[PDB]
Amino acid sequence: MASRILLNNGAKMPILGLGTWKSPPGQVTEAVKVAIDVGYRHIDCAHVYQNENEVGVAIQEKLREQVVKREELFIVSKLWCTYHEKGLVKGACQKTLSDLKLDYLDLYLIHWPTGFKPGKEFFPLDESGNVVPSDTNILDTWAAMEELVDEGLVKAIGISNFNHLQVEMILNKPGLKYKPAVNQIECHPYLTQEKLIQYCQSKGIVVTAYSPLGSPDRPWAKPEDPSLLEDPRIKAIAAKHNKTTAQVLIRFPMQRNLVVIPKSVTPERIAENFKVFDFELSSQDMTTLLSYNRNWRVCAAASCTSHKDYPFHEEF
Ligand SMILES: NC(=O)c1ccc[n+]([C@@H]2O[C@H](COP(=O)([O-])OP(=O)(O)OC[C@H]3O[C@@H](n4cnc5c(N)ncnc54)[C@H](OP(=O)(O)O)[C@@H]3O)[C@@H](O)[C@H]2O)c1
Ligand SMILES: O=C(O)COc1cc(F)ccc1C(=O)NCc1cccc(C(=O)O)c1
Repeated sequence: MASRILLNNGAKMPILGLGTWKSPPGQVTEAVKVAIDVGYRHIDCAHVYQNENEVGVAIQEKLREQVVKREELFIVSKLWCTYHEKGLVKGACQKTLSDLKLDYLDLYLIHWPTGFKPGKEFFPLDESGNVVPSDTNILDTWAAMEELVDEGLVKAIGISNFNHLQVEMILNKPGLKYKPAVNQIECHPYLTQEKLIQYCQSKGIVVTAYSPLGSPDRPWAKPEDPSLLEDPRIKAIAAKHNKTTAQVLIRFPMQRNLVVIPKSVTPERIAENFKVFDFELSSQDMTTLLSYNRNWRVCAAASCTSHKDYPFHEEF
């Protein structure tokens, strides 16, 4: 397994990256430093995660130490929902660049297709708890993303949490200048995403799998919820390969030609999770893992279920 996948902008993207959602600000600097020391070259970030300054401290210190050159890193961030307006996209990108202490991003994603009213709140609500939408459509937001490429702020642009009809809308955009390079979506054995993955791959869009371990630290987890890391069937595949359950869960998307971004702040697990380039799952293992699909989706917001661009009413 090669370590990088070729994107439709001509750049190569490391297939394994470090996730940073929920990584506490007092722990994420050391997590990213350790990650870079043990071989990670791709970090997944977002303004909404509220920890980009601290991620940036780690990146800048490893660049200063000459542990890694900037060209060897692949740094990803995402445009939050309250910045979908034409006049706000550049400043949102610039704030992320400032915080990460970078002069460009390797990839910048529209975080969700649902735009919200701009303001200080990340989820502006009406009095009944519905999110307050923006009227800016995804195509105009895409044009604003294209400008960032042409201004040198980002090397590649993409999307996240877009359903196949929303991907198609961009691909069919009048005057489209740059195709999305990536669609970053939730993907794991309980939400295997075959239909959306095949659609994106057929169009040359690389898929990144988020929450590959099932996001057991998500704030809305319940004690009774399904658990990938504790599923005895997955544990059995791991034992047969002399690997951990997490290592199987990371290798699985890699063998589907996906990028994968497991999150950890635990130094031992950060190192463990990278040790996935020296074993193979068989075709039978892969099909068996795919068979565990239950359409169990962990990442969505109830406040958004009436937004016109809510992505998960469609089958895929
Ligand atoms: N685009 C989007 O809308 C979106 C949405 C969700 C996620 N994402 C991205 O995807 C990343 C990954 O998803 P996620 O954070 O939801 O969850 P995840 O990576 O599926 O799971 C993270 C959890 O697994 C634990 N863990 C990690 N390695 C482990 C191991 N070897 N053994 C046991 N437990 C282990 C972590 O614990 P410790 O940290 O305590 O070690 C943490 O509690 C995010 O951080 C974010 O960068 C993007
Ligand atoms: O979004 C991620 O990357 C990880 O989840 C979060 C992270 C945060 F820091 C703060 C909130 C979330 C969150 O609620 N996401 C779900 C979400 C967000 C926006 C729109 C929709 C929708 O359903 O339209 C769904």
